[PDB]
Amino acid sequence: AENLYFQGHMHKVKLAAITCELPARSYENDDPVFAAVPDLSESWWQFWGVNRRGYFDPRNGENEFSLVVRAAERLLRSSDTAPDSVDMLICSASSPIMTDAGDVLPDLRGRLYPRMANVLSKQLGLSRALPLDSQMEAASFLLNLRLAASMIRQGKAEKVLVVCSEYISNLLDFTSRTSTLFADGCAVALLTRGDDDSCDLLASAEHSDATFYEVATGRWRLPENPTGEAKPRLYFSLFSMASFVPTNVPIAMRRALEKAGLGSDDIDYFVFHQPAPFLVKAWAEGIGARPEQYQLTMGDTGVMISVSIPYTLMTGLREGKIRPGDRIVMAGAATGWGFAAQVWQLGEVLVC
Amino acid sequence: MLIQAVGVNLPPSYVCLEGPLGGERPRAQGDEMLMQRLLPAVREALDEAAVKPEEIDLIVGLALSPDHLIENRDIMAPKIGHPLQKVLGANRAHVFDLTDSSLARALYVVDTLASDQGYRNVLVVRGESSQGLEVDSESGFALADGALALLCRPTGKAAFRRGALGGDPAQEWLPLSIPLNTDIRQVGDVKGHLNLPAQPGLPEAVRAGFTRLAGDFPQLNWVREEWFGQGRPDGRCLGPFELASQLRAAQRDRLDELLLISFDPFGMVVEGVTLELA
Repeated sequence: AENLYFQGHMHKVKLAAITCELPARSYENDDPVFAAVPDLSESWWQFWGVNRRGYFDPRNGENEFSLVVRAAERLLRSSDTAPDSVDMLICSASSPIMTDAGDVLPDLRGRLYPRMANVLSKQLGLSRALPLDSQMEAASFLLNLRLAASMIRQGKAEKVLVVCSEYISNLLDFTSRTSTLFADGCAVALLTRGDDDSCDLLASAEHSDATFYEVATGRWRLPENPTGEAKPRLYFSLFSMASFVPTNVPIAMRRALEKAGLGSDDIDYFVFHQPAPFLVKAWAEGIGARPEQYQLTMGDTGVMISVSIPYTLMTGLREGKIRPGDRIVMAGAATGWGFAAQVWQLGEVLVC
Repeated sequence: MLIQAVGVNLPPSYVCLEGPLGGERPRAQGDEMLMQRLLPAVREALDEAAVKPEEIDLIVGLALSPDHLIENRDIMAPKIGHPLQKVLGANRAHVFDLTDSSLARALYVVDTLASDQGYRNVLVVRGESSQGLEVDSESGFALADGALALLCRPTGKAAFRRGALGGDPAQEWLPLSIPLNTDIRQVGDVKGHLNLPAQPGLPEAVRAGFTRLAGDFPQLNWVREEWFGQGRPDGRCLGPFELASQLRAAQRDRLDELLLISFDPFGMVVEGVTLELA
């Protein structure tokens, strides 16, 4: 042995289970919801790669909370995870506006605070879970996997439930072309201390660059093309850089691979954030990934901010593109801006 | 988690609110915004520690304020760590936000992430410029405005506790919420309302919760947040910004370690993290 004493070892991190929950209703590109949007064209739709997308229908009980409760309860039951065995719950929600607190705070309606984790832990009976609400916009699923992994590695949690819930439609200005790509959805994943080496987070790399912070914001403003006595709302806002996002996700992937001691040729499959086909392709070509090594999934879902990555991971697993034992890279960009990449050795992941 | 340096910058303007959860607290005026206080607080910490902005590995923010964050007072997102990175020139940093976390919980989580990733210089910042939130005039509850910067070196050794409030153990404490303003008419109107029901025993229950949690680490001296004026000199309190003077006193006294305790008004719990001190 290397020493007479034994070396400490960080715990292996198992990605144990994943599920998503999407809106029941889908909206096509010629749906009347876009009737007040100017400057649309088939070239616009063909460019961004979205053919249909979902928006939560709160009148029918769909919102950022209710669909998470449904998905998390399903995943806990399917994965045979006792509620009291969850040590930490990490939630993200890119819209500042939340709308439902279940049976915990039943009289609260539209709200800025609190966020989700504490109320969700009470709703689900996660009596031992430390609740945390984190924000890294479209990279939040990766941030939460990184936070969970570090807690598990250092022996500070044995089971961590991760939630991303995107009610972006409550910030979209449907008098503006800025409303036409983003969409709603939810994802839930369970990470645990591994009992073997079949699964682990081999390395990750996160970095940020705020040079173009002002380009993509949430701003209190009137609609872009208002009618009548329009009121100010919090709206996604786009202000007027070409190579910035194309190059920085490969930078993050290269750093993560270097930290893992691997090259791109060692990677079986890639999972990317899904902002636009040209961007995914640029990221893939920047790291050496062939089209047979990743999926484009925004076509039928829209761009679900932080949920695009977990949805695409789930799709790849469900369709057999990603298999037990695979090494994968997950990577994306986020407004702010932020970039994240992770190199995983995957075992068996429960899709439920 | 080692605290290398502390920076703090508060408005000179204080406002008194009556009520059981009232007090005299710093309050931003006019269209003052958070960055005008956060940037000098951060630079004060970096200067004390002799750490250059380019050496910052990680910036984690905590700020509830829905507007008045930066030069464009109407921007709410992305959150203030990002424009902070830009104006500081922290060009190597990763930035994220821990939303409505307490500072103690954030420090514990960040110690864990940052030590795991091998970071050496981490900035955890807390601030408010809360003109966009209506105070709770029924209870007197308001947020303190200002900025606190903690420049930290992770160790992975910080310990953590989440504890109950004191007082009547059968008392169900009613939490803070910030509902959205449903009647925004002008861009400068309040965006939300602070709602923290008037609960006369809450300030003492928080202090009792602090004392109980401190008992888990009886060897340690400790610092705490004071969110309420009740029973404080002149009714004055600085919320989480109260921590700055206490941390600086600990440095003057050459303490090597201490316990830092936060009050989380959303969870109605207290949370403590153990720290090393420069």
